[PDB]
Amino acid sequence: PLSETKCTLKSFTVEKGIYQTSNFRVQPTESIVRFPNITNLCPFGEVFN
Amino acid sequence: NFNFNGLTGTGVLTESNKKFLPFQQFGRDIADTTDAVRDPQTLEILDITPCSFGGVSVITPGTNTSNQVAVLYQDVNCTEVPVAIHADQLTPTWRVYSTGSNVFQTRAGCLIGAEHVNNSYECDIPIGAGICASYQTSQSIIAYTMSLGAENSVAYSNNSIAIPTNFTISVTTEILPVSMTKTS
Amino acid sequence: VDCTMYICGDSTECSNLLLQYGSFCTQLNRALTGIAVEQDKNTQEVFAQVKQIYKTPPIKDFGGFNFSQILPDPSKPSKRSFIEDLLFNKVTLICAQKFNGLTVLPPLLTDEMIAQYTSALLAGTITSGWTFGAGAALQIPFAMQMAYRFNGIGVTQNVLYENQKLIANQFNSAIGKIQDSLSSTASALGKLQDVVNQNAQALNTLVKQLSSNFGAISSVLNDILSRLDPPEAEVQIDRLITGRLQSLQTYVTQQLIRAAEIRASANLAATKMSECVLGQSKRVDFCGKGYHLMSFPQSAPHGVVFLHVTYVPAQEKNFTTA
Amino acid sequence: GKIQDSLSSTASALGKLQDVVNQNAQALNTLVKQLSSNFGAISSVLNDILSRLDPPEAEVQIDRLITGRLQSLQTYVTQQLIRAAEIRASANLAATKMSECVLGQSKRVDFCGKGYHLMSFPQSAPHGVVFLHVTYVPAQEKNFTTAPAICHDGKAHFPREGVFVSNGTHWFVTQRNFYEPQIITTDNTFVSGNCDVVIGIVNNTVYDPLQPELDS
Ligand SMILES: *[C@@H]1O[C@H](CO)[C@@H](O[C@@H]2O[C@H](CO)[C@@H](O[C@@H]3O[C@H](CO)[C@@H](O)[C@H](O)[C@@H]3O)[C@H](O)[C@H]2NC(C)=O)[C@H](O)[C@H]1NC(C)=O
Ligand SMILES: *[C@@H]1O[C@H](CO)[C@@H](O[C@@H]2O[C@H](CO)[C@@H](O[C@@H]3O[C@H](CO)[C@@H](O)[C@H](O)[C@@H]3O)[C@H](O)[C@H]2NC(C)=O)[C@H](O)[C@H]1NC(C)=O
Ligand SMILES: *[C@@H]1O[C@H](CO)[C@@H](O[C@@H]2O[C@H](CO)[C@@H](O)[C@H](O)[C@H]2NC(C)=O)[C@H](O)[C@H]1NC(C)=O
Ligand SMILES: *[C@@H]1O[C@H](CO)[C@@H](O[C@@H]2O[C@H](CO)[C@@H](O)[C@H](O)[C@H]2NC(C)=O)[C@H](O)[C@H]1NC(C)=O
Ligand SMILES: *[C@@H]1O[C@H](CO)[C@@H](O)[C@H](O)[C@H]1NC(C)=O
Repeated sequence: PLSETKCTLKSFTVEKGIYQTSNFRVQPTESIVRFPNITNLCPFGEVFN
Repeated sequence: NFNFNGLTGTGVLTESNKKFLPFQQFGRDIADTTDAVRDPQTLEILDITPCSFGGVSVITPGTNTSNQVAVLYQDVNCTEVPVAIHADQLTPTWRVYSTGSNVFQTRAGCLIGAEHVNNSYECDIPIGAGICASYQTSQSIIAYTMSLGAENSVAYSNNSIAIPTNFTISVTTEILPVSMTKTS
Repeated sequence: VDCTMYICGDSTECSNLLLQYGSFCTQLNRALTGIAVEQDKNTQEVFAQVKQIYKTPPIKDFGGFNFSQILPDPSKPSKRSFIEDLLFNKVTLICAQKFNGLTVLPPLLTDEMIAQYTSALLAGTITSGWTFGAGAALQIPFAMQMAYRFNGIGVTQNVLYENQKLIANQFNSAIGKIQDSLSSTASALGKLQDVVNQNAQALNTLVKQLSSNFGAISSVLNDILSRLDPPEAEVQIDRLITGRLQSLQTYVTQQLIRAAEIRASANLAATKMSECVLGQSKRVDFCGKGYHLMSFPQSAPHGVVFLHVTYVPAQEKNFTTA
Repeated sequence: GKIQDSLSSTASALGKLQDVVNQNAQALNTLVKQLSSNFGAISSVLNDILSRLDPPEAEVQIDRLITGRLQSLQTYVTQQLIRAAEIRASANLAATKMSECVLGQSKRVDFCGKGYHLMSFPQSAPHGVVFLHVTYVPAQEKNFTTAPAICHDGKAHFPREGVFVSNGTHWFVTQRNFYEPQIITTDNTFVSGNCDVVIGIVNNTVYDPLQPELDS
């Protein structure tokens, strides 16, 4: 983190204080897709076969 | 990443106590942003919130004085800090600052690398929520609640006064900008 | 405001496109951080004018004067005075807006610390008068402090001692009347409520601007990324980025103007505290209407309240003079 | 001497003025950096667009670059205007301080420095001014017993200018800001009615300066 602060300040020396270096977010652990349940034996499958 | 009948979004799904109407499907707030969702496969309502989000601040004294620094994660409980930055950085350094014995929680957020103490001193490096960190003690970074001042109970009475005996001619420097470079 | 998140929202393609625009987000973040530091400095200057945390004596023997309405109440959980509690209750969305990259809540000084500062200022003004505002605090009876102030406004101190009970009763009645007016009247705190409403409206408008297509096919990056192939999704995302960036620049400029106005107001409040609260001001109509005597600071959500006390002629009799 | 030494040793004493300068400088730097931004264009150098791309598309490329540069310049100018308004407010405050402190004595508390202001000495600095506010400040305080008034001849007495303080035994009248006890006499006190209306009044003798002359 000290090097990140140096980067944000673009200097090799940092004075006493608090500096906001960057941001952080918890990335999506997994992808979930949910759609309405499927009706029982629609005519689409009846047409085929 | 959740998709509900095309409602693409990212967030943490949680059980919701809201009583959606039978026809109602999605929820919203005053800002016009989704805050709840109904499972299309079951009559259940789940809330939606940002995963963790937050800025990262480095509290450090003068580099010529010390190198160790404290890390503050804004508005996030410390339990999520290890996963907050994915803990995928270089094995020393950052990994130490992502979790350790000296971990503190405050309204500002989660502070790591600073040892919380009961003693109160003048605010050296402000953090927030009436909490500041100072490098003074081996020397280590500590976090405390800034003291507004030193208690001074004036000996007030209805028949007593206080008069000065001698005085001091103090001189104080007040610096005020008067102009700036005349850029064209 | 997380500029990159607000404009893009975890969209890598949008982030890459915005990287070609320079560092606009950097300047926006710097301006917002400067505004936050400015607010913190304003609060410190207004409320950190007391060197030490003075405490009132256990017994309120002030020659009949009553300060219960303005002094802290130990019974309540928060050590806030009755007037301070009323001001806090009267002033009342923001917490439900921290979803699109907004972090607002954390202040440098909590309400408790501001209340402690106001209590210390009140204790110094009561027990010590204006002496604590210019050096070591010197104790003095409140009756003698009122006598000094009466002499300062050009009225012989004998009047106070001749009518000390009447003056104390009038002061208590005025304190009660102002408390009742603040409680009953909801427009008494119009300035602070208006500032809060303006800030909330600006934030709500900034959040809602994400739903504007700005000439694009859609206002959600996922739809453009999926439906449209990269060759045209690039230009669509560029248009959306331009619109969102323009909205954010306008919001930040408005925030800077409002911050400048708030800094001017805070400087005025600090000047009043230095002159009206920590001393006696000869300026006319500065520390209230009438011949100013003293002032009482009270904290309110993102603001201060001064209970300016003023001697005012009531009954005038006409005489011949030479 | 102490303020001179503090200014010499303390590098952050001028941090205000320098910061202003730095701010402006930073802005200028930012503006220059804005010249190296594509803003969605193929390149950030007008020559590259003019040469590589034919006029039909070079026109739109240059238009995009112009829009980006103009937006950056307008943002910089707005920031400069806001900073100039802030500097005007600061300069007005400095002029008021010069008028009320250097050219006269200000009764405003904490305006011409901390303490009872006496005078201020102006000093120049790069794009800024410094005021050496001189202030009288109490140093050592002694606590005594005081009464609002004195009833010598059955009549309340109040100081002409000062306050009645008293150590263990004797009673004296002294100025508020300095301990200069004086013998209580009619010269520095005035009467107003009887002494049964004032609360806290105390018995004491007000020496008459005419008595030694009356005896002769
Ligand atoms: C009231 O406060 C003032 C402010 O300091 C006092 O003046 C200072 O008093 C001290 C103590 O007497 C002096 O120190 C002496 O200095 C001489 C010469 O260096 C030295 O030989 C002695 O041994 C002693 O250290 C000091 O010079 C004097 N002035 C300053 C500027 O500090 C004053 O005495 C106090 N009392 C009264 C009644 O005013
Ligand atoms: C300040 O001095 C005056 C007189 O110079 C004091 O007033 C006197 O106080 C004495 C003490 O009681 C009175 O004596 C007796 O008082 C009782 C009760 O009031 C009364 O019934 C007796 O007949 C007798 O008067 C005296 O009358 C009264 N007045 C004088 C002497 O003219 C006063 O008390 C002194 N202030 C304080 C705080 O003591
Ligand atoms: C949508 O269809 C699914 C099909 O499985 C339903 O699942 C049922 O889940 C409950 C538990 O809550 C079980 O007791 C049932 O046996 C399941 N049904 C079947 C056919 O297995 C689901 O309930 C349906 N949801 C809606 C809202 O209709
Ligand atoms: C200031 O406070 C003292 C302490 O309470 C007061 O002293 C009282 O004075 C009344 C007046 O007659 C007496 O009856 C009481 O017996 C006193 N009490 C004590 C403990 O001494 C005083 O009256 C107050 N007013 C002043 C000093 O003007
Ligand atoms: C989450 O944060 C809240 C307050 O910020 C805290 O009370 C809670 O214990 C935290 N939970 C976890 C799992 O970290």
